Amino acid sequence: MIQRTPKIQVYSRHPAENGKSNFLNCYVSGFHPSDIEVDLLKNGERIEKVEHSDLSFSKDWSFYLLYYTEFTPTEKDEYACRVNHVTLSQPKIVKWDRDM
Amino acid sequence: GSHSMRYFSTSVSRPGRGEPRFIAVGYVDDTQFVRFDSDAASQRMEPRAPWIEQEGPEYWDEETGKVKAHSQTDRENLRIALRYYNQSEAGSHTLQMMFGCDVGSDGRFLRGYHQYAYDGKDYIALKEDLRSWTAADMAAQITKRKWEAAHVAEQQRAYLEGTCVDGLRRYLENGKETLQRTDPPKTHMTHHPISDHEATLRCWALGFYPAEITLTWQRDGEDQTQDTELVETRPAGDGTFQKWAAVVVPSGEEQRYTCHVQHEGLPKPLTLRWEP
Amino acid sequence: QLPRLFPLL
Repeated sequence: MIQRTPKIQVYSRHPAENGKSNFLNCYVSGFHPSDIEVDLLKNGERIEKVEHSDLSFSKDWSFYLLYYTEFTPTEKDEYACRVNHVTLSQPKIVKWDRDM
Repeated sequence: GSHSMRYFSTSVSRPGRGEPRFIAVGYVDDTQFVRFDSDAASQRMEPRAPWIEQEGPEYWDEETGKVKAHSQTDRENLRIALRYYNQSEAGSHTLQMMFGCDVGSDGRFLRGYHQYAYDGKDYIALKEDLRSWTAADMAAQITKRKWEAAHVAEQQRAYLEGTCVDGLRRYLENGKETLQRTDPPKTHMTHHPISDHEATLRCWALGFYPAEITLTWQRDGEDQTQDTELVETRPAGDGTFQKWAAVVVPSGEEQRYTCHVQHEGLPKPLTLRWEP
Repeated sequence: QLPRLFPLL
């Protein structure tokens, strides 16, 4: 039995412009097995209306999902992705950096 | 250029929580077009791309029949794998399957694929000749002998060289606007001081399809993987992809660094340099 | 377009 810990990227669909409607993405990839929990956070609390892609996998059989929601970035509003998997002792939070 | 069709299936057992979950997903290159999920209410193969909605209603009945047969089969294959590996019914296991075909820009058959993974490890694969099997261990050697005896390679060859390519070519026509498009990456460079003494140059490729791309850094025209960070190519969620590559640079030496972008949609590789 | 036959391990 292989176990692989998720890779996480948090990023906007379009270049962030404060007060223009965008999409906030959390891409979790390279993990095994397939059971995984993903939440998008605004200032530390769960966003309700988040969607995800259908479970698929890469050449090495490791799984990938996109979670997304419409959002409007501000200078001060802090967004993150919180990921739980059997390979993680506790949820991994990755904060959105608009430059990454 | 070349095109691929791929079906990916995932079966996950969950003892004491009902029959295993079966998810199937169909792709043409980097674009999904169907799904099936044994947990969803429809109990139907579902469209995930506008252009597959052009298939007649007969198509949806036929693919639903077949993906359900796949389902019942991989549920049983989970129980056979238990026996071969001598494992308890107390634990969750995963059977993944991948198959499909490649065609050239001429539309001719190029390459066929049909392989399994148990618990994220290679189990068995149909070899390039579509006449023989690679088995990862003694359990897969049981499967290999069964499949040789029953001429499974011959049945799968005839599908991969036949129906598979027929299907991929019909899809490439019905979805030509989508599937045969080539969105070149829109590229720019950002600059991020780390200190008074060093800065990160970040080279960006955005809005590109398909997902294959290469980003490379050079210093005085020689390749650089020292102090280079390269993130996984990632979906934007609009059918396009993103990637970046970064170097940390001695501040005041930015102009020594060139970023190089290679993509099917560029008539020629791009060179980016730091432009204030 | 899917195949008709799926093999037993």
